[PDB]
Parts: sequence; C-alpha cells; structure tokens
Amino acid sequence: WIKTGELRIRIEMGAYPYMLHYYDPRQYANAWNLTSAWLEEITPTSIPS
Amino acid sequence: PATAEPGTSNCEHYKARPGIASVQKATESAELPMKNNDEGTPDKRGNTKGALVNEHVEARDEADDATKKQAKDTEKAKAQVTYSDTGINNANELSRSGNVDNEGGSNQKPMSTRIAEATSAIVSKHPA
Repeated sequence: WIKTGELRIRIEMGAYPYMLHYYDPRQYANAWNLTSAWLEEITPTSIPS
Repeated sequence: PATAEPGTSNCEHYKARPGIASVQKATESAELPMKNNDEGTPDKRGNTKGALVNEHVEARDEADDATKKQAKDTEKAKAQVTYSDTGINNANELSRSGNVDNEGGSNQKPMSTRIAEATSAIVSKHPA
C-alpha cells in the first residue's frame, strides 16, 4: 500500500544515522529498491542506516 | 498476473535471543506426562501386580532409584538434590506394592489360586 496506494507513516525515533545517494536530475529515478531494502532489514534488535 | 507483490522477502535476519532450539528442547520434556504407578492394583485375572516386598523397604528403594536417576540426569556421579538419607526420619513412609491385596490380606499365594483351592476343596464324583 505504501508503494502504489496512498498512506503516510511517520516513524518516530529521535536520532538515526543517514546514508546518501546522489542522483542525476536529468534522468528517471526511483527510491523503492532502497526504501524496501531498509524496511525489510528492520529487526527487533537493530535497524540499518 | 502476480509479479511477486513487494510485501515479502526472506533472509533470516533476526536470531532468537533465548534460542528456539534451546527453549523447545526443554519444553519437549516439560510436555511429558506423569509416570504411571501400577503396583498394588489387580490385573484381568485378579492377581495384584507388583513385587513381593515390605512396603517401607520398597518406599526406601524408590528413594534410592530416584536419587540415582537424579544423579544421571544432572550428568554427574553423585547426586546433589538427593531424595534419600535426608534429615527427616521418614520411617513410617509406605508405598504400594504387591505384598497386600485389595482386601487386606497377604499375597504370599496368588488370589487366582486361593479361589481355585477354595473351590477345589469341594468336588463330587460319580459312583463306581
């Protein structure tokens, strides 16, 4: 539902490390292969950046 | 037209912190029912099954047997939680055994032949 539907989820944690990816603005881009890879790897004892 | 909807993908990221393989192997032996206690009770013929023994001597023998079982289950040579030779004078402790019947008599002789003798004491044969 997050991908093709519409709903927003504000997950609150206070502090988090961030990792960056610089894309070229003249071409197509998509964030799903990054954000799904972040959402799958959330563990009850760990999150990735 | 399912193109493997984006909800699921497995990699086994989380491992169990007490451990499923460690908790389940103890629950397998917590699941086990209580051991049967059969001696003192009659069979289909009528004889009280079990061994012929003084009841208190038998109740001391099972304290010995369960102490040795404790010593084997704790993977050592001498038991630590001992069930015999404790501080308490448990000298009137009785257990069930095959020495007495359900009536209150002895079982030096089986019941299935006590009744056979009591009926075989009366016969009547034909005249010659």
